[PDB]
Amino acid sequence: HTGYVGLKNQGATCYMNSLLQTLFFTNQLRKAVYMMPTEGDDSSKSVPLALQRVFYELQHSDKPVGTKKLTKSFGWETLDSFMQHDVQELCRKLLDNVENKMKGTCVEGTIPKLFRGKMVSYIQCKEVDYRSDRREDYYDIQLSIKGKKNIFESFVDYVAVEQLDGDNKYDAGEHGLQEAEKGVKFLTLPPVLHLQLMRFMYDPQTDQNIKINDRFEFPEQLPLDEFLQKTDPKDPANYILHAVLVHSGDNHGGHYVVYLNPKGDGKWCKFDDDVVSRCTKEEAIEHNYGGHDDDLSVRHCTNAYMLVYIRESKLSEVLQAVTDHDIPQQLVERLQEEKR
Amino acid sequence: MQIFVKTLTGKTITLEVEPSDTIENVKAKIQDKEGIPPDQQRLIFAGKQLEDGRTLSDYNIQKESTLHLVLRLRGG
Repeated sequence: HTGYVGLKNQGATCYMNSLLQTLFFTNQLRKAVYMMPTEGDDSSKSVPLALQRVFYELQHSDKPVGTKKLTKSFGWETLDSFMQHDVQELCRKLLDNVENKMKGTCVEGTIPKLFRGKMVSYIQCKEVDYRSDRREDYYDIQLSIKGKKNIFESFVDYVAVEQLDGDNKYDAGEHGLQEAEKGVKFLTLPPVLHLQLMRFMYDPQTDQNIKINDRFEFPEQLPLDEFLQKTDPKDPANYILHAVLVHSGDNHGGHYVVYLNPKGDGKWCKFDDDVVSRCTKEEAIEHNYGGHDDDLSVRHCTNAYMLVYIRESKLSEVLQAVTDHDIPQQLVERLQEEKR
Repeated sequence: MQIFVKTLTGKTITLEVEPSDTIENVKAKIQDKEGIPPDQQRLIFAGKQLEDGRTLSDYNIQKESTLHLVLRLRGG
């Protein structure tokens, strides 16, 4: 009786339902999705309309919500598609599509406003006075966890330099090939931070794709100011944990659930397809750290693979109220006629 | 122009390419340099898997861009 409805288990879509709940509870995104001008869209083919439909139903249905029209619209109607692409690839596919649909509309730019950060990728030559700084956008951060205790250590790893030498010297223009270091620096962190935790890796000694079930700690409140090039005293890069996407299994399948505190108040719920239940903070956070390798139960293979954080100064905008008045009447009427 | 590729072990390699190179040509160049069979290679840029028959120019991949080699089975 949480007031949050679930999604049907309609096949082998792995992380999909977890991602859909996470995006639905990104309220500012949900509101913008409702404003997309989809009146000309073919239902079979339109990802924008299909997301409007799923969100509308998550907002209004008292029964579990189906996704078959959604998977049809983006063309992943087989397990193989979800096995070959990861959760952030699906996220990027969905977000790129709705971003394009919002161009020229009243909600243009919602996706980059919410999710896009700025970094500099730099190459510094070690023995000539030459540095190339290139600005890059990012929409998520892939964190390495093997050998890392916690998010801090993973961020340190992320910004560690790579050596360009040997057969990988840097092309420094008039200087020719040069020994160099390559790294990234964070200029901004976005309001909504998607951190993907690399829970599978290639083991170089065995040529195998292995599961990492190790303990990897993440906090409910995450300070990141020290990873920025310049901080703002009025807007520290303090992040609040919003969602924990969890996988149980040592292979690329099994059971997927998401833990959310939709309001950002630390009151957590577990979203397990059609069953949404209140849970403790430990069930959402510490129980998903990993590190139960001696344990012969499913606990050994249950851990987080993606985290969503929201910047504290942006919480009220990101999680702004969404009302029925935010859904255009024409859209409601279209979706209601389809349910028949 | 020179681009970078991060391999599955985290090593960054350089590659000499042209904007007109198809992605499968890039995979051939990765095989030439690193020995990785193209059939094992999956490349990501800007958060999406690159299509073998499209070009670096099609993806706006410019000098000093970094591509990522990723596992064939990475989802669920």
